[PDB]
Amino acid sequence: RELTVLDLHPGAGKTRRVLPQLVREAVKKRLRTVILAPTRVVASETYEALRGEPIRYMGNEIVDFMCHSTFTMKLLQGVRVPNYNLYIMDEAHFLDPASVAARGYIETRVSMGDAGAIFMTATPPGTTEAFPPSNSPIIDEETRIPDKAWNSGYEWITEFDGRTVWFVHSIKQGAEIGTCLQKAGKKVLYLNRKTFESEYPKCKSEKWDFVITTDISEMGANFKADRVIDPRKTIKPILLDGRVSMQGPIAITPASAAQRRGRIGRNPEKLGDIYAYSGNVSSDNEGHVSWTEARMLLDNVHVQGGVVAQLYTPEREKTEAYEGEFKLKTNQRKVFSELIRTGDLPVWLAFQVASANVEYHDRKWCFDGPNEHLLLENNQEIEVWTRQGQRRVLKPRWLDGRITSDHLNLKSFKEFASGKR
Repeated sequence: RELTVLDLHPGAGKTRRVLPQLVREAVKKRLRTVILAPTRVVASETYEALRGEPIRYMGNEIVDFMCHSTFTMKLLQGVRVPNYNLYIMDEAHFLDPASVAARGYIETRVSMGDAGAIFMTATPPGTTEAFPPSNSPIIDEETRIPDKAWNSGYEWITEFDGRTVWFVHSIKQGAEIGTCLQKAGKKVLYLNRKTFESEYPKCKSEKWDFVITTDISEMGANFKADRVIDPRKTIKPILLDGRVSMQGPIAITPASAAQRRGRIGRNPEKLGDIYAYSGNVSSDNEGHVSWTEARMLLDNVHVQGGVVAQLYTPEREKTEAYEGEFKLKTNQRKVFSELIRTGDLPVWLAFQVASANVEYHDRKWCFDGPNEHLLLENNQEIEVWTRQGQRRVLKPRWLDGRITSDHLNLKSFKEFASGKR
């Protein structure tokens, strides 16, 4: 029947209260259901909250449970996914192309009449509120926030008795800020897409003063913190002139701001929680590669009894691609899939390689581009050594700035260019 959007503000208990109720009534109604979590960690949390329920986390059960990206990857690979009666997407505002594509596929199943769906998020796609409601009042304090280490000033930061979550725009900025705080005698934990599963439980088991986080904490983290610091900055990949550039620091979206702020004001009985922020929010993200990558995915997903899925309705404005534009042949699509799935390449990059008819195992495109595509890190070229042991610098045929945007991406691309995966 329905695509229901339920806008539960942060702390409303989507996962702990609402979702278990929804799963109970889906089981009672004998609805074949999937629950889509944005991340593995959220998935694990959600599984706990749903103990006692007949859930298959990816005897007999009618309710499945997996990540957004697992879901659309299965669709990309042509491995059969059930004709679900009910799709529940948690954190349905997530902007990763895999989530955006999943949204579009699901609205297509609902529109075809195969299923109902529920999209759960504090900040629904199309809505624009940066100061949503909270369990407890939040003090919004517009202020001056350092973008680098400081020798003096900003005493409001260090003269504070409680726990602060500080959102930075990169691992590198987080390193410079956290060390400055450690120098000032503060106990600090660092959270990024890598270090999360080791350092996140330490938010509980350990005493701390500051958590320095990337946008990884934007969904996926219950802190018992007293303050959030948010300069509202991100670095985003932009498509222009047949290449992807990292641009920033630039303003985050209202949805991200709301989620950052939403880390606090979640205990009804505790009043002094503070949101310390600067800068404005922006919806002008049409240049973001994400929207194109979502189409590259959706153009390569078969829908039984249908045609190419369009993006979720309020997100269709974000791209001008015609449908089927990024459609690949069978073998090319196979290469595209694995370049993303196993190679860990960004979607846009995986698309250029595959559509050029390069085989998965053939990594010469990583070295034989034009001189203008020489990759640099700390202002220097990157010497690699291939499987045969070859003196080659990184210089890809297609330039995606994400290769060198941080050390995790570069290490991963170096391994790929070497023929490791």
